[PDB]
Amino acid sequence: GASKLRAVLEKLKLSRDDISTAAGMVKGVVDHLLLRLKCDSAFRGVGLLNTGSYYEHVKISAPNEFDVMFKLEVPRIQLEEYSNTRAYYFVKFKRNPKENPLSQFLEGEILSASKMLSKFRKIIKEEINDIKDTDVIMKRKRAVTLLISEKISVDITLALESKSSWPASTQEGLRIQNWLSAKVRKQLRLKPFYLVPKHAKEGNGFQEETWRLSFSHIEKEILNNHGKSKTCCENKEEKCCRKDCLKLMKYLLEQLKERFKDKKHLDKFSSYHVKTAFFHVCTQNPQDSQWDRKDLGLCFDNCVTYFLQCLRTEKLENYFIPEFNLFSSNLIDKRSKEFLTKQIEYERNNEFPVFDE
Ligand SMILES: Oc1c2ccccc2nc2nnnn12
Ligand SMILES: [Zn+2]
Repeated sequence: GASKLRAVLEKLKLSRDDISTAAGMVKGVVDHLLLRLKCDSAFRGVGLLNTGSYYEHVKISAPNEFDVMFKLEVPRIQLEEYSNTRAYYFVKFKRNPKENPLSQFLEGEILSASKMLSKFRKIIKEEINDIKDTDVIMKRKRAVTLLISEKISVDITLALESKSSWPASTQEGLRIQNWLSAKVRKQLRLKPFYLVPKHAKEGNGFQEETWRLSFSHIEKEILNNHGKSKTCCENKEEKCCRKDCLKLMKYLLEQLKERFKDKKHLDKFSSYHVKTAFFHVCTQNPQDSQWDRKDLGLCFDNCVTYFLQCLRTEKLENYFIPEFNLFSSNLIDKRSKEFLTKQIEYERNNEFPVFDE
């Protein structure tokens, strides 16, 4: 069980130093763009958001690829749920003096996301040309992705920060009461929420004016504070395998994606799908005793088992938005699910050969 798994884990951990050697060139580009971005009136309150695999300590087989996020607060905003999606909204303002920096981006009462990102990419594109230390290139649209020294890639995302209360669609979400207590849940919900630009699927087109809720910052917190016990993983007697199981789940999918990249079945699947399923497993298994380090094998099998159940039943609720099904028949087709299902079941039945691969 754990024998082959922890062996894999040991291998992945060895990619520590290499992920930091390049971060120097990254930290340079990011800091440069932030200065020039603050120059523009609209992107004044722009700032780094310390949420991601970099800060969460969970990055696997993607050392060259980096992911950053730029948050921009929006003091007074009104949100409009789009087509009862429960996860996508419009950005309508409610300020007393209608003179906010985003004025130029408005397309009526609604805030244009397509135009918002246009200026964002526009500034970034113009900024990279300046620096002459390391050759930086902006990748074609297909939101901004940079290529540093032809070896390193950075995915820059723009998020709106609303320190207001979380939308009523999240009310029944984040079921961590029995796991992390109700006191913590109330605390976390007091934290702000973020909005990332993502169009919605429609018959003959997309909706390029919608934003999706983002709670990545909460996810980071929850992962670096995973135990029911406050001293979880702080002593030999209380060491668990929560973080290990997530890392393994992630790596498994990435491998299957890397293996079948040519066909493009798993192209729609993402690490978030795996992270979501994991959080649901944590809720199901609230006790630290259920995540004993000596039970890595058995614990990991549960995750795999649950993830498979989500694929078969085509049901995977957003951990914060219960009515949002990441695995909806419309979002992902049954065939693509049956394929990933088939592959994963094979791996489990053959002591996961995809790991040494
Ligand atoms: O990053 C994400 C999300 C982030 C926040 C909320 C829902 C999401 N749903 C997603 N499906 N694929 N990626 N992905
Ligand atoms: Zn722990």
